[PDB]
Amino acid sequence: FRSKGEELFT
Amino acid sequence: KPPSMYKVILVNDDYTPMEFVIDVLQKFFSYDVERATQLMLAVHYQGKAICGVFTAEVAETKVAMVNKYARENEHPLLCTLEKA
Ligand SMILES: [Cl-]
Repeated sequence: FRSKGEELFT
Repeated sequence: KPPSMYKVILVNDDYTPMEFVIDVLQKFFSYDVERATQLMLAVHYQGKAICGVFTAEVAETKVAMVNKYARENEHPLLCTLEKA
């Protein structure tokens, strides 16, 4: 999948 | 004659946002954010992962709903059935 630059916290 | 059970599988793709998949997992599989995120990453890194295992009818409803929700939000996210 694609990250939107956000941090997952996981 | 016990019923056959079906695995609900999420398949990875390069265009669905991670945020979205996480949402799917909470909304349609009652995962909390933390577990959902780890599961999304299991899919992301391994290419596929089991979201749950259900009686056939339950499973096929999850799958249909997940896919419909995905298309309606214009993502290619694919959910599929596998016989356990
Ligand atoms: Cl029976």
